[PDB]
This record gives sequence, structure tokens and C-alpha cells, in this order.
Amino acid sequence: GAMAPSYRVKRMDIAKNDEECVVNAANPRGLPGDGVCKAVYKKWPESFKNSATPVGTAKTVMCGTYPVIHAVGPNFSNYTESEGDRELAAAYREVAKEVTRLGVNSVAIPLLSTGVYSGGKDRLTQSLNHLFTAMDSTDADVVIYCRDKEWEKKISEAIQMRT
Ligand SMILES: COc1ccc(C(=O)NCC(N)=O)cc1
Ligand SMILES: COc1ccc(C(=O)NCC(N)=O)cc1
Ligand SMILES: [Cl-]
Repeated sequence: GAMAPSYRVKRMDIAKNDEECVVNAANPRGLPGDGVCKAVYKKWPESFKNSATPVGTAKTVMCGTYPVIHAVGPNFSNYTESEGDRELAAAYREVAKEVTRLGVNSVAIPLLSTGVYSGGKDRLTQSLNHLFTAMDSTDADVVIYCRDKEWEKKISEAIQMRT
């Protein structure tokens, strides 16, 4: 574990992380996709060998020795708010099991079920609270990667609020 487990947020490309493993905002089919998924595909394409996995699950594939944890958040265009919420919580619980299993001291993570999976809605608070619920019991340093200047501020405030 980390000596004093922490949360941090950075506004930059998760493909340039300084952590021991990465969480991909994957699709269920292991396709290159767009946004974070496409950035992960460009940096670690070997990790998309048999990466397909259902909604609400996480599947780890090694790129060399570097673990990519493919986490599949629901697409809120297809799910009810109720069922979407349940699957988004579940995907994060599966990320926490994999981070633990791998024995890493740090993990880079994006906010799942945002952007194209958001169903046209700001889900910063919903996605961040499910991330905390899952990762609070892990001792890895968690570095959250974001792509909105306002989101960086709000995520940073939510981390400080709890400390
Ligand atoms: C390539 O990864 C990133 C990382 C961050 C951003 C971003 O913050 N864009 C919105 C803005 N410039 O306010 C975009 C892409
Ligand atoms: C109002 O609909 C939306 C839908 C999606 C977002 C969102 O995820 N923004 C952050 C990002 N692009 O990473 C915000 C608002
Ligand atoms: Cl960058």
C-alpha cells in the first residue's frame, strides 16, 4: 500500500499518468471507441486483447507488465436512472477488487459514465461519490484524471471537503 493513502486530481491526458496502473473507461466490446478509451487504445493497444466484458464489470489485461483495468460504466442513454446508478456503483466496486488484487501502490482513474455515457447530464457528483464508496477501503494512492477546468475545481473541492 501507499504510506499515507491519498486522493488527487489532475487535468491532463490519463495516457500520460505517473501511476502503477490505469483504469480505462471501456466499452463492453473491447473496441478502440472515442475520448479516454481511444487515448488508452493509442498508448496501450496490446491491452485490448480479449478485453470485452459486461457493463458493471472490470477486466484487467497487461500491456507488458503495466496493468490496464478495463472498467465498463453504463451508457445512461440506454439504462434507466435507477439501473444505470446500480451498474455505475458496481463497475467501481470491481475496479477496487482489481486494484487490490494487483497489489499496486497507485492507480490513475477517470470518472466513469460521463460524456457520451452520461445520457446528456452532468454526473460529476454521482460518478465521484461511487468512486469514493469503492476506493475508500483500498490503500492505493488514487489520481483522478479529468478533461474540464471547472470539473478539476469541483473534484479538488470534494477531495478537500472530506480531509
Ligand atoms: C487529452 O486529454 C485532455 C485533458 C484535458 C482536457 C481539457 O481540460 N479540455 C477542456 C479545457 N481545455 O478546458 C482535454 C483533453
Ligand atoms: C449536460 O450534459 C453533460 C454531459 C456530460 C458532461 C461531462 O461528462 N462533462 C465532463 C467531460 N466531458 O468529461 C457534462 C454535461
Ligand atoms: Cl495532456
